[PDB]
Amino acid sequence: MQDAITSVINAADVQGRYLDDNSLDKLRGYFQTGELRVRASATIAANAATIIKDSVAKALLYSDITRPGGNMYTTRRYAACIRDLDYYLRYATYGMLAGDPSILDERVLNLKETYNSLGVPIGATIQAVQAMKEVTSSLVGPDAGKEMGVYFDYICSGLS
Amino acid sequence: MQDAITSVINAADVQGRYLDDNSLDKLRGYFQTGELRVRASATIAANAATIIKDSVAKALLYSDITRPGGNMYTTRRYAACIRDLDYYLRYATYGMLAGDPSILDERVLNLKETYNSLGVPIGATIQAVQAMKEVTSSLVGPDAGKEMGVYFDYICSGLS
Amino acid sequence: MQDAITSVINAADVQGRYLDDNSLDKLRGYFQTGELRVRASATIAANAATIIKDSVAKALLYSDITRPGGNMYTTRRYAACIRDLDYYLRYATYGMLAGDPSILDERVLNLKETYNSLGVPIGATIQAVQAMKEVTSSLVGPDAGKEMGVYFDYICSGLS
Amino acid sequence: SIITKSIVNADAEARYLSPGELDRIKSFVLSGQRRLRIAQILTDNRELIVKQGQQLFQKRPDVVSPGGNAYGEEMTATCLRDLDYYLRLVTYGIVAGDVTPIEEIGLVGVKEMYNSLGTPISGVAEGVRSMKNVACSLLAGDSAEAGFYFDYTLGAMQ
Amino acid sequence: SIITKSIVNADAEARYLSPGELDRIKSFVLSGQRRLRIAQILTDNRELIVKQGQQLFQKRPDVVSPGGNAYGEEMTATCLRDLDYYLRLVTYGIVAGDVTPIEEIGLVGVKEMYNSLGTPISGVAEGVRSMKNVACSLLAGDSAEAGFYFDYTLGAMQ
Amino acid sequence: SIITKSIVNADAEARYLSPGELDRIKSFVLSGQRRLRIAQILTDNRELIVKQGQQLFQKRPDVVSPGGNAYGEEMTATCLRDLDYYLRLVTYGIVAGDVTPIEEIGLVGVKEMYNSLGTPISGVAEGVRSMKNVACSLLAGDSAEAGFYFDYTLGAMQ
Ligand SMILES: *[C@H](C)[C@H]1/C(=C/c2[nH]c(/C=C3N=C(/C=C4\NC(=O)C(CC)=C4C)C(C)=C\3CCC(=O)O)c(CCC(=O)O)c2C)NC(=O)[C@@H]1C
Ligand SMILES: *[C@H](C)[C@H]1/C(=C/c2[nH]c(/C=C3N=C(/C=C4\NC(=O)C(CC)=C4C)C(C)=C\3CCC(=O)O)c(CCC(=O)O)c2C)NC(=O)[C@@H]1C
Ligand SMILES: *[C@H](C)[C@H]1/C(=C/c2[nH]c(/C=C3N=C(/C=C4\NC(=O)C(CC)=C4C)C(C)=C\3CCC(=O)O)c(CCC(=O)O)c2C)NC(=O)[C@@H]1C
Ligand SMILES: CCC1=C(C)/C(=C/C2=NC(=C\c3[nH]c(/C=C4\NC(=O)[C@H](C)[C@H]4CC)c(C)c3CCC(=O)O)/C(CCC(=O)O)=C2C)NC1=O
Ligand SMILES: CCC1=C(C)/C(=C/C2=NC(=C\c3[nH]c(/C=C4\NC(=O)[C@H](C)[C@H]4CC)c(C)c3CCC(=O)O)/C(CCC(=O)O)=C2C)NC1=O
Ligand SMILES: CCC1=C(C)/C(=C/C2=NC(=C\c3[nH]c(/C=C4\NC(=O)[C@H](C)[C@H]4CC)c(C)c3CCC(=O)O)/C(CCC(=O)O)=C2C)NC1=O
Ligand SMILES: [Cl-]
Ligand SMILES: [Cl-]
Ligand SMILES: [Cl-]
Ligand SMILES: [Cl-]
Ligand SMILES: [Cl-]
Ligand SMILES: [Cl-]
Ligand SMILES: [Cl-]
Ligand SMILES: [Cl-]
Ligand SMILES: [Cl-]
Ligand SMILES: [Cl-]
Ligand SMILES: [Cl-]
Ligand SMILES: [Cl-]
Ligand SMILES: [Cl-]
Ligand SMILES: [Cl-]
Ligand SMILES: [Cl-]
Ligand code: NA
Ligand code: NA
Ligand code: NA
Ligand code: NA
Ligand code: NA
Ligand code: NA
Ligand code: NA
Ligand code: NA
Ligand code: NA
Ligand code: NA
Ligand code: NA
Ligand code: NA
Ligand code: NA
Ligand code: NA
Ligand code: NA
Ligand code: NA
Ligand code: NA
Ligand code: NA
Ligand code: NA
Ligand code: NA
Ligand code: NA
Ligand code: NA
Ligand code: NA
Ligand code: NA
Ligand code: NA
Ligand code: NA
Ligand code: NA
Ligand code: NA
Ligand code: NA
Ligand code: NA
Ligand code: NA
Ligand code: NA
Ligand code: NA
Ligand code: NA
Ligand code: NA
Ligand code: NA
Ligand code: NA
Ligand code: NA
Ligand code: NA
Ligand code: NA
Ligand code: NA
Ligand code: NA
Ligand code: NA
Ligand code: NA
Ligand code: NA
Ligand code: NA
Ligand code: NA
Ligand code: NA
Repeated sequence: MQDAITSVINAADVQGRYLDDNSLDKLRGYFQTGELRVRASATIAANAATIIKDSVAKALLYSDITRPGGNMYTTRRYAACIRDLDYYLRYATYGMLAGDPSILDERVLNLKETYNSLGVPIGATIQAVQAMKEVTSSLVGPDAGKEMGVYFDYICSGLS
Repeated sequence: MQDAITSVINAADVQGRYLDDNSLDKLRGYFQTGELRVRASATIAANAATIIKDSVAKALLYSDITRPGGNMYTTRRYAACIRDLDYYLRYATYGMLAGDPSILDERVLNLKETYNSLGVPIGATIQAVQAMKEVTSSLVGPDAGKEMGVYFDYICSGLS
Repeated sequence: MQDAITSVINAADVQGRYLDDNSLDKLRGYFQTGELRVRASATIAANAATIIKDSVAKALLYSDITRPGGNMYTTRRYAACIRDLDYYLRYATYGMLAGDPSILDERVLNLKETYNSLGVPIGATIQAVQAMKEVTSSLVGPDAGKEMGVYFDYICSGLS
Repeated sequence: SIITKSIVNADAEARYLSPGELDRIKSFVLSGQRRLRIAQILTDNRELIVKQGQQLFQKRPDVVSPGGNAYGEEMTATCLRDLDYYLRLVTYGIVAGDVTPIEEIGLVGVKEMYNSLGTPISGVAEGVRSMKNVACSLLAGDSAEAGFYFDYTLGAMQ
Repeated sequence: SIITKSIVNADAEARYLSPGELDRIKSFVLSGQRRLRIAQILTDNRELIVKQGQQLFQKRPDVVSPGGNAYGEEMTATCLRDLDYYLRLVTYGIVAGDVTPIEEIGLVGVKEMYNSLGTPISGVAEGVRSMKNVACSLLAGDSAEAGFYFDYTLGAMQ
Repeated sequence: SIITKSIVNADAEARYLSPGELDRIKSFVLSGQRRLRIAQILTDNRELIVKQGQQLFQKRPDVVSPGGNAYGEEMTATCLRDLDYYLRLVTYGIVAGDVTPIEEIGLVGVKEMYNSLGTPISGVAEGVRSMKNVACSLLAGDSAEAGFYFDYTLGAMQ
């Protein structure tokens, strides 16, 4: 588990070098986006429920996926699905605040074969997380909304 | 874990339909074989020991399988083998009373690769379970003996 | 877990035979090397630390392996590496005293795919264990040093 | 199902069905015909059961009013659709002998579902309850079984 | 084997053989020659040991009588075959220094075995015991070791 | 890093960053510039910091004397190399906001390392401590942060 800062550090540790002007520059940049990240994390933390709502009704509800023969049709599979989206959003907020997507590859991704082996479709999941991207975006802004965009998309590329 | 009745139900749930005349018919049939199943389960429950006995002496004892170089030759491998046959019989009684073999695929089968990887032969196991089929049959009857037959055979097809 | 004696026994059990003159001969041999094995195990037990020291400084220290970008470069990876060599030595002493290498195949080997999947190099590990072979040898003698040689080499063939 | 339930209870202890559990299963199979009868009677009058909905709304007009979860004819309709779902679950349960199909299909995590959706759970309980008043009106005391089925539903919801 | 046993006991604690355990192993290796001698003496007279069986039957005629587990000359024979098995196990144990081979080969789950087979376990205990009376007759006090080996057998059986 | 630490602490409880932890992260990012300043000031004078080593030796001449772990100019040099390592770790920690990089890179299992190597740990503690006297001399009270960083190092070593 690293982030922008610790990523720069480790980039300056395996080579056995003190932090050079480049490290100081990248660290500078993250320090410049920090307040943004903090605020966005606060806002998402405050509205996680409503966001998962707008995502589910956005891409999922009132289709086959939710009807008999559907993957989120029963109430137990519905709770499992919204639970997955809650996880995805919370780790998207994590990675966002951090500045690097490794936490996703480490604690949520290492899942595609599982979904395949249990029938969980990936398409409606990609569309769902993307819906979370648009909802979160429109509710936080374009900058913070694109910064979540990169991580949401990252998860999409991980599942697909 | 389903059975005849719950199998019909689930057959009428993924389509989102109330139970139609067909469901009522199948349910009718199971209700017609119920008393038989109950009695047979009682009789097997009462004579499980003697049945595993007659099976072991039937297909296993007094051959290589039990002699040095054999898979049930030592006393620990003997207890493991008769324990396996006890399991198989008890889940055969289960599935029999239930009316559907999924419980086997769910709690005993998901075993062939294990036996292969630990040396447990499958042939003498098939012959053993079949011996349980003939013993149980002759001791319960032709109807209950064939109804156990379908599940014992199911396990044979699962191991082989 | 067997050894020279129990290996002879099991060799005389799967055939269902009492111990013949051959079994008595092999048992004789082990009984002839016993005191040697015991003493060597005492000496190694007394000097395990210094042996792992002389091995590490022998094949590992003052190269890339220990410097940044190295597999034992950080202090946590250093402790893990010397811990591995300690294990290897202790099971080499085990197998040595026993007279058969199965314990290695049973409790340390069943590791190559793990090292590959976590980046642990095998070359420096082979050279390290071999260094333990030369150190232990020169510190115990040629007979006990060759008897450890066969097991150390066994581990080398297991990793490689 | 009573059958699967005693099976799992027994296997949990690595034992055969006890003669008591077997006798229970016998009473079940002997109740099979009356059971199916109740099931098809409910299925036949399902639209009536769910429509007469009306009693719920009359008792909980807040859910259909502005700000309520079922404001509008489309959301009202969807809410009627859920009541249909649960009635079907009740018929399954009736046929099965216990609440297994109802739990498995529409009670494991319902509170989560409706919490996300913003549906008041007590409202659902009242809808299925009314569904048990009408349903009970369709059956002549037979009414017991389906009775405790509905009751287990509106209890388990909250 | 004493050697494998101290190995597993030590490894269980992630430690080297203690000097005491090492000394024990030394006493074992120094007893090797007398040990093998006892082993081959028993092996040589095995048929006598198992036959003189007779003492068991004389003391437990029920096992060979109608209704008994060893009724008939074929079942009697098989019962003699088991006694041979256990004597061989005793020779292994003698050579090894402890009861490991006996446990591993013919005591882990014996009660299960004979329970399925319908063999009275105390009968087996008496057979191997008699096997220790004869065996003890073949050895001149050397007799101790094999003694506690047999004893561990007829004890562990039940 | 303060950021990764609050992340892991929160995720451990399956929760979002609390407003307090968020505020802490805000204070960190606002301290970023002074932080980097301290980091580059230390990096600039690193050779001086490690050389002035001399104070350690003067205070612990045993380590460089016959029988000591750093006897000879080559072992002395290697010992200076370790001090360089730890100072670099201190700069990482300064930039990061906590002791994560120092722990991860050169405190998890150090006692094991130096025990194998035969290095007295208290000696290392004294070397990095002296490194904090010089370092503190290079900084004008800014000195606090790096101060507790070094201190956490020589504490965590033993
Ligand atoms: C009616 C008594 C109450 C009410 C209900 C209401 N429900 C919804 C939306 C959904 N309800 C479900 C329910 C189920 N799915 C299942 O698999 C099962 C078990 C078989 C049940 C009970 C689902 C999946 C949805 C959403 C999508 C879909 O139905 O296809 C709504 C919609 C709310 C909205 O804004 O969309 C309402 C209004 N409303 C009330 O006020 C009553 C208390
Ligand atoms: C004799 C003292 C008692 C007795 C014995 C009896 N045994 C059997 C049948 C078997 N016994 C075994 C025993 C072993 N297998 C092992 O691997 C080991 C450890 C090395 C032992 C001790 C086995 C496998 C069988 C069955 C098949 C076979 O032997 O090959 C019988 C047969 C009973 C029958 O009806 O078949 C008997 C009678 N009987 C007594 O009454 C004595 C107390
Ligand atoms: C100096 C204050 C003390 C001292 C030190 C000393 N160290 C060594 C040898 C090594 N030290 C390390 C240390 C690290 N590796 C890491 O990854 C980290 C974290 C970033 C640290 C701190 C390593 C790997 C070695 C060995 C090989 C190598 O350095 O490349 C020695 C050498 C001893 C010898 O006999 O070889 C010494 C002498 N000595 C003292 O007396 C001081 C208390
Ligand atoms: C953060 C780390 C992490 C994640 C992300 C995760 C996902 C995950 N999703 C699962 C199942 C599931 N996942 C879904 C998901 C969906 N269904 C839909 O229709 C939607 C389109 C979609 C969600 C958007 C469903 C229905 C199941 C249940 C399948 C079943 O067991 O019946 C399961 C199996 C366990 C269980 O829930 O019963 C795991 C382990 N697990 C983890 O440890
Ligand atoms: C119900 C679910 C279920 C089943 C059925 C099951 C089977 C099973 N059989 C096993 C071993 C075994 N199985 C046998 C079986 C046989 N040997 C013979 O000669 C006979 C022909 C045959 C039996 C008819 C033997 C000898 C072993 C032991 C192999 C060993 O570990 O030494 C093992 C390995 C664990 C152990 O017993 O030590 C499993 C896990 N496990 C389960 O969880
Ligand atoms: C006895 C039974 C047994 C053995 C032998 C064993 C080895 C083993 N070595 C490991 C890692 C490792 N092994 C090494 C070893 C080395 N690095 C070097 O440069 C050297 C050349 C070399 C040793 C000579 C290192 C650095 C790691 C850590 C990799 C990591 O997780 O970061 C790990 C992963 C767990 C961990 O340590 O964090 C296992 C499980 N495990 C066992 O259960
Ligand atoms: Cl630099
Ligand atoms: Cl689930
Ligand atoms: Cl989960
Ligand atoms: Cl219909
Ligand atoms: Cl086993
Ligand atoms: Cl098992
Ligand atoms: Cl022979
Ligand atoms: Cl580690
Ligand atoms: Cl480990
Ligand atoms: Cl169960
Ligand atoms: Cl229940
Ligand atoms: Cl062990
Ligand atoms: Cl023991
Ligand atoms: Cl965590
Ligand atoms: Cl900490
Ligand atoms: Na790293
Ligand atoms: Na370096
Ligand atoms: Na540069
Ligand atoms: Na850079
Ligand atoms: Na650079
Ligand atoms: Na900012
Ligand atoms: Na906010
Ligand atoms: Na729609
Ligand atoms: Na960024
Ligand atoms: Na899985
Ligand atoms: Na695909
Ligand atoms: Na199902
Ligand atoms: Na439907
Ligand atoms: Na039809
Ligand atoms: Na049908
Ligand atoms: Na149909
Ligand atoms: Na019947
Ligand atoms: Na009966
Ligand atoms: Na035969
Ligand atoms: Na049937
Ligand atoms: Na397995
Ligand atoms: Na095959
Ligand atoms: Na063996
Ligand atoms: Na034999
Ligand atoms: Na021969
Ligand atoms: Na031989
Ligand atoms: Na031979
Ligand atoms: Na010797
Ligand atoms: Na010694
Ligand atoms: Na060198
Ligand atoms: Na040897
Ligand atoms: Na692993
Ligand atoms: Na290779
Ligand atoms: Na069991
Ligand atoms: Na009971
Ligand atoms: Na009406
Ligand atoms: Na309305
Ligand atoms: Na409510
Ligand atoms: Na350990
Ligand atoms: Na001791
Ligand atoms: Na005689
Ligand atoms: Na006789
Ligand atoms: Na007895
Ligand atoms: Na959770
Ligand atoms: Na807090
Ligand atoms: Na100086
Ligand atoms: Na010097
Ligand atoms: Na010290």
